[PDB]
Amino acid sequence: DAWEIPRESLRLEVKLGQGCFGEVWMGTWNGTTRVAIKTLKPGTMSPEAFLQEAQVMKKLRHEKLVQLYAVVSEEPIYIVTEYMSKGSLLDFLKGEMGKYLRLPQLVDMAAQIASGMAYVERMNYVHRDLRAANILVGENLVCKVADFGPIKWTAPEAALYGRFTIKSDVWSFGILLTELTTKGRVPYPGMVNREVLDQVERGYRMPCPPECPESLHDLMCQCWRKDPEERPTFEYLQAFLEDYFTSTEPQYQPGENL
Ligand SMILES: CC(C)c1nc(-c2ccc(NC(=O)Nc3cccc(C(F)(F)F)c3)c3ccccc23)c2c(N)nccn12
Repeated sequence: DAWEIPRESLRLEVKLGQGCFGEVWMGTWNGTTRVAIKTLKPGTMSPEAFLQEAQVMKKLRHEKLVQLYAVVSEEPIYIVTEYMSKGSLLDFLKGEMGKYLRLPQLVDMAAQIASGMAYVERMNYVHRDLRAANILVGENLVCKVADFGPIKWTAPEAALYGRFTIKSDVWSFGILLTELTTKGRVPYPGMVNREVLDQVERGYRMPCPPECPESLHDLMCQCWRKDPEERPTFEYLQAFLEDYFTSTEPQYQPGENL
């Protein structure tokens, strides 16, 4: 396969953390290319199983999806992608950058993510695990969708009946909008998993975050409609967020946190 590279073309320089399946390093590819490198422990997945899973990353190509560069598909398995210099969106929001982010930046990040998901939508794929921990951030506030597949992010028909669709991703996107506007707080604060699913079935929805405009919370509520077919498309969500400060909140004024 043409995605295969030799093991000696990689250098793992800085350990970054724990990715969804293995550990992740910042490194160099072919001595010239800055890359992110993920290592899978030999016990985790067969080479046959891995090639089926990696097929998605080989299929999909979009500026807002983290881009696969190369693989070493024999154990021990290595996965090589573009390097996202700011790490996960969740860490980004919680960390030192959080306090400088205001609504225009956060809405712009949301628009990029929706753009990535609109591509996933047009390709008839489903993410199944959309949330800030699975979004990566680069230079210039670039955001990209990563780690294709957490009850608090999961639509009730998906959690209850296994109905994972692009519409359940739309629900998750609405929850991701609250992470953005709270600078990364856990959704449903003070509620454990068990309360959440029951509360949501009886119609409970998170309220408007402090300093978040009502019109953006209305968009969240559209994402959290009980009937999945009544939720907006990502194409709609992308356009709404890109146009937000002209068409929807032309009179926005900066606040203390948003
Ligand atoms: C530790 C954090 C903050 C982080 N994770 C990734 C990161 C996300 C998603 C991937 N994609 C991935 O693991 N894809 C797949 C596809 C099919 C099968 C498998 C697996 F199951 F074999 F692992 C993984 C990565 C891959 C390879 C290397 C990295 C990453 C990155 C990054 N790219 N740049 C900066 C920081 N990063």
